[PDB]
Amino acid sequence: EQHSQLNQTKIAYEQRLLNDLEDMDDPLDLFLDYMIWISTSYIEVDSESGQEVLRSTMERCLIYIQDMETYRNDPRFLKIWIWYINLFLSNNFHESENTFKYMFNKGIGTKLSLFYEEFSKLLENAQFFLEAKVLLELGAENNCRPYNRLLRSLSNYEDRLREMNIVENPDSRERLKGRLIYRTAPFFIRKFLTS
Repeated sequence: EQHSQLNQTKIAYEQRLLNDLEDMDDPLDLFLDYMIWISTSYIEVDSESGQEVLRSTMERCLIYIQDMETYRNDPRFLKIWIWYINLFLSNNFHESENTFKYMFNKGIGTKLSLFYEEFSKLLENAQFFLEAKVLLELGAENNCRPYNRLLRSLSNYEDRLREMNIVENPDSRERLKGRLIYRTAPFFIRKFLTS
């Protein structure tokens, strides 16, 4: 009874993606509605199908919306990228970093504090300690919003740096610059396009 209703809802959303997206003012909203439904209702009943459908839907969303310049600094869009990285790329630093680099190259999220906070966190966890600091400072120099929160994120990070006895001896900036040079789209994007 529940499973059947859930399956009809899945097909209803899939049809809407085919029929309705093209004419929408806010096509991102339809993807968001569907992803929220999958991650709550659908995955609670069928975790293995739900995982696959969530991953595919998120990839479709990113691919469909990515070349629409109007969405470049939409915080809702940014969050989908970061959810994707966290859910699906967490065991893969290179693909995670490549995703952030691809976004950076396309100007996705580059005016939003969250982008720099999350990208810095990735580098921090990977022990690129001073590159992670420079990335936060880069966000501030690009006038990213919310600005004050970014400044507090940087302050808290400097506190973590002191707890590990870390200071410079500008190579960290040049090291970050080297890390930021765009090379290739992440594999999940390339695989989607070729499939």
